[PDB]
Amino acid sequence: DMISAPWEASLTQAEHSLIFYFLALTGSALLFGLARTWLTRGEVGARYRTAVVARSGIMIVATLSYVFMVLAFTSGYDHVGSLWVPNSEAIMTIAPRYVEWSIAVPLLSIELLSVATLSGVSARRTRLAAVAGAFLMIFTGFLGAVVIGDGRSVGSLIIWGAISTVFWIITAVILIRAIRHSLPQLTPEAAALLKTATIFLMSGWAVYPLAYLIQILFAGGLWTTSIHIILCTADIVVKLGFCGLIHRIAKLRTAEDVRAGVDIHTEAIWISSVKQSDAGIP
Amino acid sequence: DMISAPWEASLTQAEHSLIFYFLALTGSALLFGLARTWLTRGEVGARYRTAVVARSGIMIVATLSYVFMVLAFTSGYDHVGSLWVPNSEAIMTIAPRYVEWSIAVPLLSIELLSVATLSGVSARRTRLAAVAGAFLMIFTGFLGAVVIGDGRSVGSLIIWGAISTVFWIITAVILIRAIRHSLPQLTPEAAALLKTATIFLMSGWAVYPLAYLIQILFAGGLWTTSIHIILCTADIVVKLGFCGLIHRIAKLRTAEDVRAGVDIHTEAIWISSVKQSDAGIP
Amino acid sequence: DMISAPWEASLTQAEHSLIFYFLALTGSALLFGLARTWLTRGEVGARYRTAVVARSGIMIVATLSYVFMVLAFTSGYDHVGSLWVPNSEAIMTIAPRYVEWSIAVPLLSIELLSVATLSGVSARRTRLAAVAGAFLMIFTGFLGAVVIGDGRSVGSLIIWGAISTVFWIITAVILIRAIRHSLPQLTPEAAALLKTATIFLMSGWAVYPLAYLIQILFAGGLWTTSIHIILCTADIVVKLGFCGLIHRIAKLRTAEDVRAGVDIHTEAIWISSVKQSDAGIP
Amino acid sequence: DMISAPWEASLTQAEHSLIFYFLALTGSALLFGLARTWLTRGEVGARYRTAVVARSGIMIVATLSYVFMVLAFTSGYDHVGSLWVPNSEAIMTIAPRYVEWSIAVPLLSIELLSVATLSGVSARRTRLAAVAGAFLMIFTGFLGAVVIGDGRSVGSLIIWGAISTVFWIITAVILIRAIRHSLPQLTPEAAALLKTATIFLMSGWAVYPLAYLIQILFAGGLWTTSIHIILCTADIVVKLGFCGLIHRIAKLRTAEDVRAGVDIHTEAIWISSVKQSDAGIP
Amino acid sequence: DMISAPWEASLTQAEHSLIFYFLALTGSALLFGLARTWLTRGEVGARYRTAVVARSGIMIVATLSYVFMVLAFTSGYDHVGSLWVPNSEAIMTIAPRYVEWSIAVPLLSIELLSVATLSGVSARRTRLAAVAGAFLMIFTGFLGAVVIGDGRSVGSLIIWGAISTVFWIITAVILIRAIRHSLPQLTPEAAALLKTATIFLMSGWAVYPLAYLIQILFAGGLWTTSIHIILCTADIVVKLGFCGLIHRIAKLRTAEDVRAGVDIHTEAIWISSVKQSDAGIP
Ligand SMILES: *C/C=C(C)/C=C/C=C(C)/C=C/C1=C(C)CCCC1(C)C
Ligand SMILES: *C/C=C(C)/C=C/C=C(C)/C=C/C1=C(C)CCCC1(C)C
Ligand SMILES: *C/C=C(C)/C=C/C=C(C)/C=C/C1=C(C)CCCC1(C)C
Ligand SMILES: *C/C=C(C)/C=C/C=C(C)/C=C/C1=C(C)CCCC1(C)C
Ligand SMILES: *C/C=C(C)/C=C/C=C(C)/C=C/C1=C(C)CCCC1(C)C
Ligand SMILES: CCCCCCCCCCCCCCCCCCCC
Ligand SMILES: CCCCCCCCCCCCCCCCCCCC
Ligand SMILES: CCCCCCCCCCCCCCCCCCCC
Ligand SMILES: CCCCCCCCCCCCCCCCCCCC
Ligand SMILES: CCCCCCCCCCCCCCCCCCCC
Repeated sequence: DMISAPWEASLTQAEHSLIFYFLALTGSALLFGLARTWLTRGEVGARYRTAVVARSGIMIVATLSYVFMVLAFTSGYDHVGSLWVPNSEAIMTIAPRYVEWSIAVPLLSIELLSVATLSGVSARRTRLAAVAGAFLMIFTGFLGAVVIGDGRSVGSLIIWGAISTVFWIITAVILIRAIRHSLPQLTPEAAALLKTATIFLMSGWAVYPLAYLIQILFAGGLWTTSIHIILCTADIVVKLGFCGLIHRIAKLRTAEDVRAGVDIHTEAIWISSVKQSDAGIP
Repeated sequence: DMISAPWEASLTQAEHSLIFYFLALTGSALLFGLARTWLTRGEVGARYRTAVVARSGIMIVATLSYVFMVLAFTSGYDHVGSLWVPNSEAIMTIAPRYVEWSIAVPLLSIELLSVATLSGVSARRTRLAAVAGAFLMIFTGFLGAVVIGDGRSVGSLIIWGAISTVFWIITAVILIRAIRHSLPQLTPEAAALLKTATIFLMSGWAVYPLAYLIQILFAGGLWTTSIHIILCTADIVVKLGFCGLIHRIAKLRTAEDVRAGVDIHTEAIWISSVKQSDAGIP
Repeated sequence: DMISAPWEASLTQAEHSLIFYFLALTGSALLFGLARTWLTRGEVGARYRTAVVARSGIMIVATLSYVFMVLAFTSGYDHVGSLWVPNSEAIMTIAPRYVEWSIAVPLLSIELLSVATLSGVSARRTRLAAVAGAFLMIFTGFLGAVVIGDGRSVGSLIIWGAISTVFWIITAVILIRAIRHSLPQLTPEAAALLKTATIFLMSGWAVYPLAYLIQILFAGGLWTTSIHIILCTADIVVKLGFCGLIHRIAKLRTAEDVRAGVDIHTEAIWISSVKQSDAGIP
Repeated sequence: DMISAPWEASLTQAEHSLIFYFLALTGSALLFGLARTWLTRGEVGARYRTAVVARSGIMIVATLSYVFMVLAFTSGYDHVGSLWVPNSEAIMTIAPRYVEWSIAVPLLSIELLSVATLSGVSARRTRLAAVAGAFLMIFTGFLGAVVIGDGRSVGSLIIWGAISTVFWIITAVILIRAIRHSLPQLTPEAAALLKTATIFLMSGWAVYPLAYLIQILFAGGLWTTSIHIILCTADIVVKLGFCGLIHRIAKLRTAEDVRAGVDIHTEAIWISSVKQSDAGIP
Repeated sequence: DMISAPWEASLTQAEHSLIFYFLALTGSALLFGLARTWLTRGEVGARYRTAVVARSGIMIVATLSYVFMVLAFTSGYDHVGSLWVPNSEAIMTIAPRYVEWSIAVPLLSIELLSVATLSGVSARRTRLAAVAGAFLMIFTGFLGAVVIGDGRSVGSLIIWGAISTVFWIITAVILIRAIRHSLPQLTPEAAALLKTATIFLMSGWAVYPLAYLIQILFAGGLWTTSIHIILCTADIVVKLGFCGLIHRIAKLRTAEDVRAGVDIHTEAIWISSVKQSDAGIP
């Protein structure tokens, strides 16, 4: 069974217009997200600076991917009638997403565990197992979706989606176990937010496999547009939504540390115009 | 009734020259606005850092859009006589504006509410209703103006302008209610400036729908030029004018907090060579 | 009377080489000027931070314009014999200058008034009158030089130069009145430097109208080269020379404020390896 | 004996896809690595700031090389059937690696010796011998692999690989001697990590010569793909793995200095959510 | 007597490969040098901040020039057989160097005088004479080498080299006199380093005129390659070697000032893992 790849469909001008929009909306939102990360980096204590580093990495790699894609889009389709017709650079409108996810899904795992209560070498061994399962999941997906079969083979897609799903269940179990172990050792206020943030990240991961099933089941400029919109939208919701959630946890944990004397922070911490902690001096 | 889209008009060299000017004037002004935002970010306390983050995002997304547009303009028209003739990349001189507004109008709502006296989860639920109504207004506009009909249909434009207008009235009501609730809980000096800043943002929003009515009613290189100039000018006035207004409120609220002992600020605050507050140490 | 526009002259290879040099020399010098602005931004107190912001804006807009121009130059002329022959993008070697001046001449006015002793219904009202007269002068010049007539009409150039000159006399009067009112309220040392800096900015503004009279009076690759060199040279002298002068005034005014207890500064201020003020703590 | 150069092989679309992936994965990972370096630069004391400077240089030069390569890849192969066929810009997909290594292998030597206990002019003379042996090793490799013979000659490759190997043994001896001399003068905790970091850097250097032996022994799109993947993977593991290891040593040495009174640090140092040292004031 | 210009010669693939390498090696090294400058800018006191500003300017202008050149190189030669054949953009592989030197040689003069013991107006008048003699030397060189005969005339080259040499002797005398006057007023340790740094800068200036004599005396792809390699190598040695030397002097002078109470520095100064001065508070 051969399917057409998502980049092998001619777009109606509406579709072509919608895909440029969402691609550029995403790059823009993630460049705002990068600026926000840099501007708010001093709200978090050095105990939790990994949260900022992961988030910065998520936003830079994603911005780059979406920039490349938007430029690839300009160069990858040619108007030949009422339709936009894909050329050889149209695969570059879809494939960079797997590059972005290959860095970013690992980095999201790291960000979540940044604000969890795992310490030392135990915190560095869960962190490796998660970065491995997460990269493997994306890379086995890229294999089905792009490499083996050319994205045109149903058996490839199903075998490499099924392998990717096993790495998903593994990463997810590793992460959920680590949050379940942390929540008792956190404060009630932090524990509630971390539980929510885990549900949000784990749920957002579900959306992505849906764009893979479309590629398996349906082809057309409709389905190419659907794919782009689903994935753009998910990237925005996850890489802007989840990354404020973890910043608020890191702020709150920093503040709790300031109140306990565990550390000092140079600025007051505000979360929603409520002061959490005062400025102090070394 | 079919209209020609704004990007489907040949430009006289005067028009072509005027459009490059205004497009480049806007990108330049917004890149200055970005530098100003970064340079003055320490004048505001951490309670009000969202104002800076929103403003930074407004300036980065807008600078990008205007850069893309200026380069699209170079590539989207070809001199064939005394006229510049639109090619397939001429829609890229008009469409990126809807991408910019899709981030920026939401971010302006956030910036205004940043310096208002709404706190906690109530401040995070007005903030979502406003970001929703604001994005929806732009996206329903992009649909009429670019996507459905190809920007060539009067019925599309009227239906999607009318939907966009409802989202406008909603966002505006949400925001005005929130400012009306805040002003009593602010100092007389801050309340006066926030009232002014609300009138300025709400009024500047009115200008934009006028460029949509032109596209409905009039076509030619005259009207394409008018559109570009109106929108460029509005972007400059709003994204440079309004964004100094909110920075002055945030400064003044920071200073009032410094005088009340609510927080400390590392530098003195000056507003117009009058000192508002002194430097202090944690 | 029709003249050839400056971008409508074929260049001898010497001229082509000289114009690339000066264009690239200017972009380079202004990128150094931008780095210097950022590196020295903490030498000035927050009372005088507008000086830094204006200067930063002058250097960013100018660097961009000169970059665009240098790339436009590479793509705007084609070697066809011993001569370089202008194409349709050769106007892009001359027109971006009016975009740069449109931001930068307003910003220079702001920078000069930054270190002057005005406030309230002038600090912000003289600043608007000056930004208006300054932008108007450039925009009326762009009209004669580029837009109306295509830069090929003597009557256009003379009418729009004459209008531009009235906006020049107005801006200049506004600025000179404001400096004359300030000098008595400054210290003898600051007053002397501000007088010098006013003479330098006002004098450098004179040079620019000379490139406009050349375009009126003379055409050839000689005169195109003369124009580029005069304007490049003026940009370097004014945007690097004047912008150190205002930084030294802001430093000295900061230091005087530190000695008077009007404010504190975190670092010592040195002007020419002579210490003006010591470091202090909030 | 003539071999085909690695850039002289037509790629199957799978191979073409795999090479874009790994090239873009590497550029992305190194741009994250650059952001991490900048964000964490204040965790290390000024005694050890060379570690940060070297690392920053490693990440910037590498990011540039991989960017250039990814763009060269887009422009250096053309789809002519089921195969991607190399042009004259395909050598630009392989040759920039030798530019990156020419800066980065010297910089890695400097980074390792940054956290070792060599001081003064003895520390500046081992540092030069290492930078020399390291640059020479890459440059003699570039000669065999690219310059002399065109990368198509076995005798060239073997003579210049053999010379490169001698510079490898020399650099390695210099570095290992310097670490062996340092470990007794370090704390047990730092000494253990530096021993590990030396083994990791020295071992990662071994991988690179394997891509050279492939070019000698095997040609095809298989072997071109193998080369890219091996080298991309090694770059990621070494330039992200090793550069966290040296940062942790610098942190720990900074902390030990803080506890001994040798210096003060403005922030607390955390290594794996365990506090090493407290914040202090001059 | 007509010579071929350096950009006229067809390159063998070895030469073409060697020139790309060295051009890219230089851009890379200077971009590392820029990052190092920014990272180490706080090691120097505000009395000596000009050293950092000059150095930053040297690294930015040079990085830009070398980037432009590397891209011009990709576009300025076309493979037509076993040879790479120059087009009209090949002069852009050689001419940007004169732009870089025009900023950078003036800036090097400023950097050397930054750490010398000249103060006030006397320091500002030697600084102008040096910036003039230095710019004039490069500009008179660009005239012989590029502009007057197209770089194809021996009489031009000899007359403009001879003029350039007089500006060299003048600048050098000005600078050496100023160092000779400073050394008695410096500490023995600083005086020794400044003497060395003067010899290093003055000696590195000698190398550059050798690439000019080659252009006069010899033409071929051999001699074009020689030119590029000599100049790249000199740029690396001078703009990375000399710029660490002046930073070490500025550090040491800062430290001496800290020990004398002349100023305070927020961080300890280390030079080669030996502490020069402690951190202090305003
Ligand atoms: C910000 C980016 C995120 C969180 C992307 C996540 C992507 C996934 C969780 C993808 C999962 C996949 C499967 C488990 C099925 C096969 C294909 C994949 C790679 C889309
Ligand atoms: C800085 C950008 C701003 C504030 C842009 C604002 C744009 C609008 C308020 C647009 C409104 C529209 C309507 C209500 C009618 C339909 C078309 C729109 C999208 C232009
Ligand atoms: C850094 C840029 C500067 C200070 C440029 C200044 C430009 C002017 C003062 C131009 C003046 C003009 C006239 C008064 C005559 C008509 C033409 C103009 C625009 C060149
Ligand atoms: C981050 C980059 C690294 C550490 C690259 C290292 C590269 C080498 C150690 C290469 C060694 C080579 C030989 C000794 C054999 C000849 C060819 C070389 C240059 C690949
Ligand atoms: C970092 C760049 C440096 C220090 C370049 C220096 C260049 C010179 C000292 C060039 C001198 C020349 C002469 C005196 C002879 C004529 C040609 C020149 C411009 C190469
Ligand atoms: C801190 C973590 C940041 C994200 C790192 C992402 C992981 C990168 C992994 C590199 C590649 C792994 C090796 C894959 C080799 C595949 C060979 C078979 C291809 C058919
Ligand atoms: C801090 C808040 C930042 C706000 C950024 C601006 C808003 C982000 C863009 C939201 C994207 C939503 C996408 C909706 C999908 C619609 C699909 C319809 C298909 C016809
Ligand atoms: C403090 C910030 C200073 C920024 C300086 C730049 C100001 C730009 C002002 C733009 C105003 C545009 C006016 C539009 C008029 C359109 C008329 C067209 C007639 C053909
Ligand atoms: C601070 C560490 C910097 C690391 C990068 C080191 C770069 C050194 C470059 C030196 C270049 C030497 C070239 C000599 C001439 C080569 C002759 C080639 C003949 C075929
Ligand atoms: C702080 C120093 C930075 C470097 C200064 C570089 C710029 C120096 C001035 C450039 C302009 C000189 C004017 C020369 C005009 C020549 C006209 C005749 C051409 C044939």
